[PDB]
Amino acid sequence: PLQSYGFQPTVGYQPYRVVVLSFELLHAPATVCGPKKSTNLVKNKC
Amino acid sequence: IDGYFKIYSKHTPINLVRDLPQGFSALEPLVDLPIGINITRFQTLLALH
Repeated sequence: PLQSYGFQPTVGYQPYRVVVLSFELLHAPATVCGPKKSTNLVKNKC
Repeated sequence: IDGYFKIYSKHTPINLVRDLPQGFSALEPLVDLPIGINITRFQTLLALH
């Protein structure tokens, strides 16, 4: 049922490393958020 | 509440030997864990001599 990957030790057949980011957006409360740049405080100014 | 498990606590040195002393104090917020499960039953872990 399963065959081996004939990866020879030597470009379409080249080994591409692939990462899939599957995002679960409802199974839990929010947990991962992108960081964002802050800004300096200024006093006595609207 | 709504998938947030809130733990409150406060520690106080007391004299009364068995029961709550007459008095008042408030419990601190500590942590509010993002714990997304249901709870309806529970148990206490204890130390055994």
